[PDB]
Amino acid sequence: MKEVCYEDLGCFSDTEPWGGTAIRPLKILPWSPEKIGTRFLLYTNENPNNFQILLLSDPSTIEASNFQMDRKTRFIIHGFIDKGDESWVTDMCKKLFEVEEVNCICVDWKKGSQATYTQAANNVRVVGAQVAQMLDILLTEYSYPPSKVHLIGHSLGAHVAGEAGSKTPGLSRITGLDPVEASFESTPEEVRLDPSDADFVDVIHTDAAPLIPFLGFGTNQQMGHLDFFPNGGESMPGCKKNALSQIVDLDGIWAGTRDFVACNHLRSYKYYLESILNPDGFAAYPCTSYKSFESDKCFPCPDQGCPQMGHYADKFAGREQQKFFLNTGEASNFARWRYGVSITLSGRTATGQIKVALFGNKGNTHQYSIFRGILKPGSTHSYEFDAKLDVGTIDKVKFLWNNNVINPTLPKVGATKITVQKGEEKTVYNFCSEDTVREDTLLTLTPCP
Ligand SMILES: [Ca+2]
Ligand SMILES: [Ca+2]
Ligand SMILES: [Ca+2]
Ligand code: NA
Ligand code: NA
Ligand code: NA
Repeated sequence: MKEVCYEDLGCFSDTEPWGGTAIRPLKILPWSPEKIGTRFLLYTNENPNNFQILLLSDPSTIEASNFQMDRKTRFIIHGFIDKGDESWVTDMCKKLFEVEEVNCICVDWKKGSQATYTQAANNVRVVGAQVAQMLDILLTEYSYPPSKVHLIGHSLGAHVAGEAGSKTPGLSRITGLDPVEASFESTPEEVRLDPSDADFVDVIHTDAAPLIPFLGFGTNQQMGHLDFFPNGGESMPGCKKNALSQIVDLDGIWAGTRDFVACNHLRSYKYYLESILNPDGFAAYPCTSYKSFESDKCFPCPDQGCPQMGHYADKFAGREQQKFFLNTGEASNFARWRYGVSITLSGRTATGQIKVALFGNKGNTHQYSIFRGILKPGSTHSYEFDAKLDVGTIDKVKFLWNNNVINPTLPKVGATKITVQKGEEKTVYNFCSEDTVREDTLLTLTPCP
């Protein structure tokens, strides 16, 4: 039925798949560039704290700025912004300056996102068009190719990045940080982020439960070459859950007039932030499901290795669409390292919990529980746990068993053998002992002869 056209951006109609569909019933036209007020704010290593404005209307502003033609460029695009953390975008720039020389462009479209939800969702079309226009200006006027460019889009910004990429042949990367479900999940490739929008698309899922009734803002749909579901993708450690409701006031939530626990939705960028300075902190394991992963079915890493979730995901060698699982901490440091162990019991039959700690040249882990029940000699129990550090080369391990019941005859349990497997290392470590220990007492095992 209807169409609106904007200088240099083309036309936008309120037709399917944009409007009048089951997923997007309302026929909506995007707001004008003038009403959206998109700004391109450049930060560089040399101007890390204060921005330089880049203008679509005046391409020579690029030349005037400290934009470097021999550095890579990352655009960082917001979506939902929580009242108490407006500066994550510029925090991300500063984190990148710690590891690399880069042009950091923060795309501010707040006025465009300050709408009803469904208006904001359509306004994505124009903002994406604008980012694409910037990439064309760089290519044509500055001979600066989109192969040097990475779009990082959070929330609604993920689909803005998607739109930019679809109009930009040769764009090297998009990261979608918890792309939103509402008005995008299950829509055609045109409408949303999808793997064709760049050469490499990686997506982090952190609030992926259905919007109704669970209030998960993110999507569970695979939208990248690599889709990561830390902690299962739906509920993050350290984050409070939203209350279940058959009524969702999207307009209210998006406006900030109605209560919403944004934690899960925000974690996607928090994990990304941390990954920049922890290039091995977020190894992720290919698996069919989180349940399978937690059942110790998807460990260790395949022959070609595990991808890192986050900044170093583009380093990953063995790439159709692949689903990856991992666990993170509940707070900073979020980084974790997964280990798998098998303990072969010795001594006498008892009842309790068996724990192990790993000791290496880089440090040692806390004690992790492996099994709790009847402890019979000769039996093997195996388990996988996510520890807070890479211990390096493991020199020794400590075993302990405990229960919470009085055992009058003071039984002793040991381990004849403990095998340890690190996620990313091919070598298994074997530790041995002839000894047994009293309850709640550390037995040290050294390498097997
Ligand atoms: Ca797309
Ligand atoms: Ca005890
Ligand atoms: Ca006891
Ligand atoms: Na310059
Ligand atoms: Na273009
Ligand atoms: Na959802």
